[PDB]
Parts: sequence; structure tokens; C-alpha cells
Amino acid sequence: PTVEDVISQVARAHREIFTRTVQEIWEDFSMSFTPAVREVVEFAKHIPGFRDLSQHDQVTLLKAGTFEVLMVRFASLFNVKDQTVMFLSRTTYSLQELGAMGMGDLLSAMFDFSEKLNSLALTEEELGLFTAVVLVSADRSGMENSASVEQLQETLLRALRALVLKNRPLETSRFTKLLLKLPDLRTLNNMHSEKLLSFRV
Amino acid sequence: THRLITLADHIAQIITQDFA
Ligand SMILES: Clc1nnc2ccc(Oc3ccccc3-c3ccccc3)nn12
Repeated sequence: PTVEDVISQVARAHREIFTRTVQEIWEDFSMSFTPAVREVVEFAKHIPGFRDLSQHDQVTLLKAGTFEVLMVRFASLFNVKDQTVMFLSRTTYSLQELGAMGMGDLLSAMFDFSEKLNSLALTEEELGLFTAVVLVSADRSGMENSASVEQLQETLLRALRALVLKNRPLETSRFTKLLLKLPDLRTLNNMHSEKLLSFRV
Repeated sequence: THRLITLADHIAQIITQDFA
């Protein structure tokens, strides 16, 4: 499809789908986190070209890039000034209150990343198109057909280039600043994807 | 009474369960 078809479709799905004791915090986390992951999978279906990939490649991409998508999606839920993170159930928590989980370092890394992402002032369209780019930009190890994924990545990368130029033409490095978040996201995934979660058994 | 699992494995668990 055309670049304006990609922006319109990806941004529409982005609005439709996305937009105090240790044990109780882990139940609120689990009940917020599980639908959040499902939302990434539903958003992925609505990405022009994603369903055309083989079932294996779709699952491989979602398994590799869902943590990174959640870091971008949850970035706005981190209040850098108040030092408060809100969960998908509208419950707000202090950093200290949340220290009783494993993470600790993941939560402070998230405050820095959201702050960095905030300085860009992405419009909803831009954020939705970046979220799609993040998902298709995951490690392509174990892909039956990496070529199909690379072409899906460049289709979303061209639409993001155009949207960002349409919005802030004078800010010629806006696209660059967005591609520069990719190794930051890759470091956070490499540093924190192995951290442990607790569930009532 | 409590289960422990990495962020990656729990994500992959939700994914493989959703693709049924
Ligand atoms: Cl659940 C849920 N629903 N909304 C929010 C908002 C923030 C939040 O952060 C976390 C808190 C504890 C453990 C992991 C994360 C986390 C997971 C993936 C990517 C980034 C962070 N979890 N959360």
C-alpha cells in the first residue's frame, strides 16, 4: 500500500487497542501485564504486512520484540517528576512501594528512557508508527524468512520518515533520534528480560 | 504458593497460549 495508507492504518489500530502489600502488587501487575501483552499481539495483526509472514515468523517477532514494545507503550506511565509508575488498571505506585519486586534497576532505567522519549513530543500517529517499527526491528535470529521481515521493517520505516518530515520539517534529525532509541531498547531488553516475576500458584 | 518466571518466558507463554 501507499505511505498514507500505512500511517492511517497503524495509527488507527494504535488508538483502538492501546490508548499496597507485595502480594497484592503482583496480582495488580499480573492482571495488567497479561492483557498488555495480548494488546501487542492484536496491534501486530493490524500492521500492514504482518499476517503475510509465516506463523513461525510472526510468533518469533512477537516473542523477541514484545518486551521492547511494552517499554515504549509503558514509557508514558512513568511520572519522572513524582517518581510514580501507573499500571494499566489506573493504580499509581511510588518507586519505593515497587522496590519489593525484583527489578529495581529496570524501574530506574525506565524512568530515564521515558524521559528521553518525552523530549521528542511524539504525536499519537508518530508514537503508533514508532511502536510498529520497534516490534518489527527485534532480533531476526531463528526467522524462516528474514527477507520478508526486513521488507516489512523498511515499509514501516519509510512511512515513519515521511510522517516525521510532514510534522517537523525543520527538525531534520527527528527520524534519526527515533532510530537512536533502538539500541537503547535493545540494551534494556538484554539487561532486563531475564528478571523474575512472581505469580500466586 | 508462588511461581517464579523470567519476563521473556512469561511473554512467550502468553504469546504461544494466544496463538492456539
Ligand atoms: Cl504490568 C504493567 N501495566 N502497566 C505498567 C506500567 C509500568 C510497568 O512496569 C513494570 C513494572 C514491574 C515489572 C515490569 C515492568 C515493565 C514490563 C515491561 C516493560 C516495561 C516495564 N508495568 N506495568
